[PDB]
Amino acid sequence: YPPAGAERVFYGRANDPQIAPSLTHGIRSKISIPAKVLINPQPITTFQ
Amino acid sequence: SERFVFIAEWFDPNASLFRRYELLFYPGDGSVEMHDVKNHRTFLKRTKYEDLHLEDLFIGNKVNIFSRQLVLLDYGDQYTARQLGSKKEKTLALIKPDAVSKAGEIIEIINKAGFTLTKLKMMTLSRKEATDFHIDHQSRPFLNELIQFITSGPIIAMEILRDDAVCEWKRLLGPANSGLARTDAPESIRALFGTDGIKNAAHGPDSFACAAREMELFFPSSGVCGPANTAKFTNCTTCCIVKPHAVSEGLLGKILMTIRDAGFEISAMQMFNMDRINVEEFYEVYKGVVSEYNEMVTEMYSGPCVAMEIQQTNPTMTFREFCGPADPEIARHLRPGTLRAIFGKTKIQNAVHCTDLPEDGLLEVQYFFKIL
Amino acid sequence: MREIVHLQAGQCGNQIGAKFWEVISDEHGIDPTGTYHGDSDLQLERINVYYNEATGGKYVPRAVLVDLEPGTMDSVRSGPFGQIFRPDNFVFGQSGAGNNWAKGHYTEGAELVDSVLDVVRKEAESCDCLQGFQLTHSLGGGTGSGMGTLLISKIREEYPDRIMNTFSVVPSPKVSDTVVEPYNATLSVHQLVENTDETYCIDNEALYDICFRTLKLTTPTYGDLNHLVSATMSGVTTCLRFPGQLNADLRKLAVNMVPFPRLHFFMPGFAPLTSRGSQQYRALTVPELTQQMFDAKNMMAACDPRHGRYLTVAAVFRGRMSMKEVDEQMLNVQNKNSSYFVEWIPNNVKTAVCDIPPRGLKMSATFIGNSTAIQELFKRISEQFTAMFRRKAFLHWYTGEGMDEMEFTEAESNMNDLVSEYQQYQD
Amino acid sequence: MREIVHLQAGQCGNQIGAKFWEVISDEHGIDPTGTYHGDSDLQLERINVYYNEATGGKYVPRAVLVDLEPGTMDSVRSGPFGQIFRPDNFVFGQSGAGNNWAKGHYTEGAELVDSVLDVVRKEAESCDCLQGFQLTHSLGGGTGSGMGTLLISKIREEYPDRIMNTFSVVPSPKVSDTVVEPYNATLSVHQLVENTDETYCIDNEALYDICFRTLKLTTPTYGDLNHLVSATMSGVTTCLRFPGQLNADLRKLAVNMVPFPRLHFFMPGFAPLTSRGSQQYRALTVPELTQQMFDAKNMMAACDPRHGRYLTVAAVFRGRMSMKEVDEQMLNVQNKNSSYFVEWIPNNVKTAVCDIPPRGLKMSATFIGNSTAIQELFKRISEQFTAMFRRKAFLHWYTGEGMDEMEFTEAESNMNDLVSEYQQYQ
Amino acid sequence: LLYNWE
Amino acid sequence: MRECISVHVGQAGVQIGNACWELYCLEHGIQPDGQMPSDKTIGGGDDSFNTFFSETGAGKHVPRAVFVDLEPTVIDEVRTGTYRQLFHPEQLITGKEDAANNYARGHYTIGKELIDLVLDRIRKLADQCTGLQGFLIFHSFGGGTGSGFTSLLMERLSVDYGKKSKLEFSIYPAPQVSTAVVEPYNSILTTHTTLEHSDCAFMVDNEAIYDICRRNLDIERPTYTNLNRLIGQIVSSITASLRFDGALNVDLTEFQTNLVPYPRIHFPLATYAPVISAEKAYHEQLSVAEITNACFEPANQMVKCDPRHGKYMACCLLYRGDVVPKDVNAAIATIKTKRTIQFVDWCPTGFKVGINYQPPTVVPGGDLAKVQRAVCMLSNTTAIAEAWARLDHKFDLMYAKRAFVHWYVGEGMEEGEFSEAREDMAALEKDYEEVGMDSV
Ligand SMILES: Nc1nc2c(ncn2[C@@H]2O[C@H](COP(=O)(O)OP(=O)(O)OP(=O)(O)O)[C@@H](O)[C@H]2O)c(=O)[nH]1
Ligand SMILES: Nc1nc2c(ncn2[C@@H]2O[C@H](COP(=O)(O)OP(=O)(O)O)[C@@H](O)[C@H]2O)c(=O)[nH]1
Ligand SMILES: Nc1nc2c(ncn2[C@@H]2O[C@H](COP(=O)(O)OP(=O)(O)O)[C@@H](O)[C@H]2O)c(=O)[nH]1
Repeated sequence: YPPAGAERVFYGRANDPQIAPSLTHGIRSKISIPAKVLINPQPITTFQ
Repeated sequence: SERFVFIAEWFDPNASLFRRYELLFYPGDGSVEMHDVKNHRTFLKRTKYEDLHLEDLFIGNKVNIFSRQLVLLDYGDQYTARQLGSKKEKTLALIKPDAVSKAGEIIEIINKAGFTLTKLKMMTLSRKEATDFHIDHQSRPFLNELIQFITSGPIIAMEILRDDAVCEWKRLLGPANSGLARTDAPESIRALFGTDGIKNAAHGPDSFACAAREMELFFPSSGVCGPANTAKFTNCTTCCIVKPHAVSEGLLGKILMTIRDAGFEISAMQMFNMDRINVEEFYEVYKGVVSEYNEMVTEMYSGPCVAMEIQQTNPTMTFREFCGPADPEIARHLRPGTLRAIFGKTKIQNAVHCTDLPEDGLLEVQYFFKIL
Repeated sequence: MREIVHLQAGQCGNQIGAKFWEVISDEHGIDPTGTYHGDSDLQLERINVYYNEATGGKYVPRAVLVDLEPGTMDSVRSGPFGQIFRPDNFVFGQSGAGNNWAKGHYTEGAELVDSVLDVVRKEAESCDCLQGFQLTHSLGGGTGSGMGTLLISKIREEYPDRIMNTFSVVPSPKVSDTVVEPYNATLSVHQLVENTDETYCIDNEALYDICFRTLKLTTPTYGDLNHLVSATMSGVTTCLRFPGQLNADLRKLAVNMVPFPRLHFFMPGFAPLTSRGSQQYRALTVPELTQQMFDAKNMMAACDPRHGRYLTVAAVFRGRMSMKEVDEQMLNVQNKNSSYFVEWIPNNVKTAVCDIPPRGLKMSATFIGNSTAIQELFKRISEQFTAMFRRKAFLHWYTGEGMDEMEFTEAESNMNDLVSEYQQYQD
Repeated sequence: MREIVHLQAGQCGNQIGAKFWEVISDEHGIDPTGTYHGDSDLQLERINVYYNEATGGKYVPRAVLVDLEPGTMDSVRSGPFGQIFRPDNFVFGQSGAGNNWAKGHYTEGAELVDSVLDVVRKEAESCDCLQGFQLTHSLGGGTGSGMGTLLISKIREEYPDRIMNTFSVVPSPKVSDTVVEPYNATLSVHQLVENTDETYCIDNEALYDICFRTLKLTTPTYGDLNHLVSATMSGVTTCLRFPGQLNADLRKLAVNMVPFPRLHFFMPGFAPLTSRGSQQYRALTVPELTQQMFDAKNMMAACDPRHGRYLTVAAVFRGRMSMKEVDEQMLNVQNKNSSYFVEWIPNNVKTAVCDIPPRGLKMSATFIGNSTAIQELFKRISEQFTAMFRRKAFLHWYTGEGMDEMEFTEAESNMNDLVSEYQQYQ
Repeated sequence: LLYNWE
Repeated sequence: MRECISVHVGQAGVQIGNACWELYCLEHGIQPDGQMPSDKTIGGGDDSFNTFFSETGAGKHVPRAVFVDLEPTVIDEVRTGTYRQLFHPEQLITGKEDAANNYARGHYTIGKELIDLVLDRIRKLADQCTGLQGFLIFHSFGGGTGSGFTSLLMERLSVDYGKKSKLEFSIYPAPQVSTAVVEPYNSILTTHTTLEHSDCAFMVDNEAIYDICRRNLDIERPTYTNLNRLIGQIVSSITASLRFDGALNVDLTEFQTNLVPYPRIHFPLATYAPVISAEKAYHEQLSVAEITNACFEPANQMVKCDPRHGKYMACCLLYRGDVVPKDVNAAIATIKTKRTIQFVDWCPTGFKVGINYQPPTVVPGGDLAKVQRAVCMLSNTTAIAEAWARLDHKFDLMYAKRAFVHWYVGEGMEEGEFSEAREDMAALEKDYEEVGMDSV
């Protein structure tokens, strides 16, 4: 029966008594950080 | 999230007004941001910035952001006050007359313990300020040798800020008597270093309340403080060393070991300078000649300097050519024994800034602590 | 002496045109706090081009910061170099930038145009000789392509001799983030081909695809394209503030470039672009950049070269190179491509070699094309208008704000004069 | 240096002045045991205006408290403020006046003024330089209108130089509390115009409005309508008592306001009134105060100001302030509603600025104003009178105590010709 | 919450 | 400097309007009584809250909301609760009885008493605020209180204010289920008198949100704490480019020029992509080019209609969160190459995006997990045109012989508007048929 209260997500038999370390962290992958804007276009210089 | 905010203070050069801002730093993403508390509109918008560090987020330590120099004055927040100021406590130390020729390993032990060194300056105190150190001490033992060492031998006063500074200083120091410490035989600053028990050591306060009395005794407000602790000339007053940023890098102990090597003395250290005027006053010879002058005054703008008077000891190697060529890569081409190849960290802005012409060392030293 | 007056209108050019003031101020050596922060001495004695000075000898720029809404003037007062501008000639507004041409001109533009001309005058009447107007606009909305027209049609009545070179982003061939576009853009090309004397073009689509093929970037943000445009406009304005061996001002470019009065839209570029992994496996000569100038996949425009016989390619070199190597390799690329240069011009190309490299690379340059392939960007936006007009699809707002139906025929008829008067000299 | 002699009469007066003399105790930090326990030092500067000195640092007022019956000053001593009011300054009779004028003006309140005038002339010559006078008294009763108008009459006969002010409790025109109001209020305003310069008319029908719709109290007493009357009293002298940007005294608003000897019937007010429950949702700034005191529902007499044109309008301010923003607000209320002023005076508004706001406020102001729509405060009494003179309704009381009908007949020829001057200019 | 509730 | 004003009328709007201000107070730092925590200070530079909040003199932040209903039951539900300290106590205007499904009550008899006072609050806030940009009304088409009374509030701003666009949101009167009988009679009534005085009127169907809760979530039997918390997400992201700074920000005055082609096609949809609980998003990946395709799923729309029988006219893909603007044009051309998603031919581009630098957030206690990204797509489609074919069919079968008409005629109403309004929703259907009919 879905009545684990009026508003609740129906959890399966094995999924109910198991560990539940999933509500905390983030979900999506990332936005991948490439090389910077001006590192490729203009570097530093050195005379020696 | 979890930003840390501060109140900042910058001296406007054209219209000479002192200006108060509110800076914000965001640990974990590298962002900074700056509003104005004086006028509520936003002038500086949010930016990312890489050079600022959480160890540079300490009240008082003056850090450049976008070619502006500012000292963090207040705590504008209770959150960052609870997060940092409850833990960051100050402890007082003092290099006595015996420890000048053995300070490198002790300073390396302090840098391994991780205390941030705020002010470490040699001093020769006046009569009342000298007696105020010995006014508190009273017991059965005869302290004539220690009293003559304090009134005769030169000393240095230093401040170390750390998390539980008194506890970490006590755990690093250990037992009090030298023979008792050697009999206990643990690795300690009192067991390995120090002479004859109570004769000389690095000073350590008994309690957090008594640290105020000890600090007021050794280094009070600058009324009768004493500007000099070394001789103005010894017929070779020609070597000046200065460490603006490699003290923040932490290699001050190791470079003290390498200058203690090959039999070279060290005379006087101090840590007070204004970022521009004092340096300009003695970079004057350097003003017409040197190129990259902007960079060579910027990495003295960056931080305080443990700047040190030193004399010529042997004629077999000149101290200037021990200091090395003006470039670390040229030093690594020529010889690894050069101090730039060992320690130099910038292209021309070397780790130890010296003088080139041997005449002006006496005048620069007399400026640096006789005048200042 | 020699100078350029500046303005920054629209959202798109405000971010790019304020990304200009760091690529300038690091070459010349100014700190954000207005003090000189240069390494060399040579780049201080032509600072009177872009910059007016301030008491104490600190340095402020010639710029004008005006757009309809105060959202983006809080974005160009930003972190890098916001402190330098004059706070008096900052201009804001009240009413929305609702992309309508009467919001460009008739309703909101009327109240500012008294004030936002007196920001041109207060920086120009204190001068000696005016030479250029640099305005960073776009061609999409009533924000940037209703103010880009407004701030140049007023001026031509009083500053008529001089040259007005703007820099504008053209619509992309795939997807535009404005849906109301060619009511304004075709109504703004009625003045931009008339009043202006040179007017640039930039795709957004080609700006991304340099970053994947040659740069091999993973993630091109909108902070990258700013740099790629700001370097090109800061290389074509260098023989007017540097020593050099073959030097041309902005009015040399009036007589060099345009043969018939209404054909002046040029195609930017920048030669030595490369990745990180492939640097050690690339060599830098004058022949090895020259391929990358004439690379089909190094332009800012998506048009293929096969439709284009270039009229006047001008590659402004900048570095320490050889004047014969320039001249032999700006001709050896031309006999190899006979059918893609015009037969009614005997020398189709033009160089300019200078003396100061960019900060970072020992030698670079700047391609500037002038092609017969740019009819493909002409055939696009004139074709969007014809279906949307017969619906009167979005004309309810412009008629509600006050733009008549009989003028939208006329603007496309005169945009038809930018292919018809082009087609005579295509063949 | 410029003290204030205060007068009181009736039982209508002595509930009001008992509430007037506690906000002075609030603002000067006076505890109810005679000493001083305020934390400032500017509050102790001009303490002498209302607090004579004694031994032990005690500060006891310049107060006169009078009635013809002992039944009222028993309660004033039995209030919360018993030790402060002077025991020699409770002048008392034995028989109540009982809503009649000659019981206080000619017979029983007339034999007792020789003991009040002993108190005043001793006390008023103890001041180093008096500024003037003030009275809060009943026109409705038999003691304030009967006895107190003699004290306005006889003291002005002594010193003609000083300034007479009146916090008049004039009766309401709608609901009446006494059947001889068109005699005691009619006859009292026969002698006010030759004698008194400032006249503040106060109505309780006007004040039963304000403590319901503005302060939002469902159970109002007199003691919470007395405090707003006691607000505007210390809200007049805000600038003489304290430093500031532009000080003004009680000769400075009796010159800016009254262009004629007989057009001097003011109209009081108070600016910052908001509910007790919703005090912290408003922003107590400069536009909030001015938008209230220029309205009809913030007015302390029961006449609508919209039916006429103000000749002159005063003000006063308090608290740290930016004087240009008031100057923008005073021209707007002279430029917008230009039909609510007469056109034959150039400037109609005066302002004056203190420095320290009251204990618990930040911005305070008080509205004092001449207006020619105060005719409806007097024509209703003047039409009540002749509807009972013609039926001779109560004349046997008045004739049998030492009056005439020629002292009655001329007391509306004054009251008609008073309105027969105000009528032309509106 | 009758008349004059809050 | 970029403020907007909100009113909430009728129970179906004020109770969603409860749930609007849980979310707004949690985006910023305001503790729910209106005072800042003051353990943490904020710098003086930011002016973010001025879209929806007006801070007082001392330290309390005060919203822009006029919670009006002619019943006490739902206003005193809030006025005694845990949110009572937030509002102005003079904003909470109430009355004596409900309109009780009588447009002859909410517009003619009882609604005309407090209408001279409720405009005095919309006049008060807009006197103090200067840069006003629009209105955020919250009503429903169904009952006689949320639809009879909002049309009075709709036409008094058009005579007084005028040029400001007026962005109401509503609950659509459903195809399948309902909880009245005079709702087909009632929803035609608000169309005739508001259409000449409105510039935007959104809509949501409520039983699609029932079935989103069964598939994307795992909620069986959803209450109304749950549906009104999905309405709050959509409104807070339409209203996020005015209080936060992003890459591509749109003022509310472009929302009428670019989104209303013809002067009678201004009723678009809405959807929100990552409604995923914790037990699935811990298994899914959620990048940018795969939350955009989920926005076109028929299993993700907030209104039950058929997008596969609706030619899309003008999408506007508002994003939030940690997104980068190459990935959208990777995603958008991926969508426009697909064969099923049919667009409108004579509209050349038909796309718009918005990228911002603020993440989505979750009011605690709910189902939702921490999603890095959020898309709030406003789909102006053709698909809703056939949902007008049912409600006019729902009207006339009791109007074959005039059922429930004698209750309207008691409170000063004539029959004559009912016949005059039925061709007015027959004039509305003929223009949604011609736009999909191409020009050959
Ligand atoms: N979104 C939402 N809709 C609701 C809620 N409660 C009721 N409704 C809808 O509201 C519709 C009735 O519209 P209303 O006009 O608001 O009802 P009413 O006339 O205002 O009732 P009163 O407040 O007593 O006047 C019903 O068909 C429901 O579908 C709710 O909590 N949330
Ligand atoms: N370099 C840069 N370009 C941008 C940025 N934001 C938007 N753009 C460009 O601006 C265009 C928006 O169209 P635009 O003509 O500016 O609309 P308008 O502001 O109303 O005139 C987009 O297509 C982007 O290519 C930014 O932050 N940086
Ligand atoms: N608001 C207010 N009205 C008062 C107060 N005391 C008396 N009154 C009014 O004074 C009138 C009665 O005055 P009365 O006692 O006959 O005067 P007396 O006989 O001379 O003392 C009544 O109409 C009351 O309304 C007071 O403290 N506050």
